[PDB]
Amino acid sequence: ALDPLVSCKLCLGEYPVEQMTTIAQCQCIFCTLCLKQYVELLIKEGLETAISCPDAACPKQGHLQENEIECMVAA
Ligand SMILES: [Zn+2]
Ligand SMILES: [Zn+2]
Repeated sequence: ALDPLVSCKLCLGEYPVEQMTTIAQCQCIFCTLCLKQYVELLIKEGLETAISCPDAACPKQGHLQENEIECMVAA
């Protein structure tokens, strides 16, 4: 009865699985907001960074795409 679900790490907020999006290699969970404001900034550039998981402490540190991402934001 009642429990701190939690999920995202960039904001350690509280949200279900339908309110989040997977990375693309490590299979992590991050609310669009963060997972977005983070990449949305880089994805737009493309100069470098390769947009890596927002979890510097990720056991897989999976990277993200430049299109697939910008597609979920800058369609
Ligand atoms: Zn978040
Ligand atoms: Zn990760």
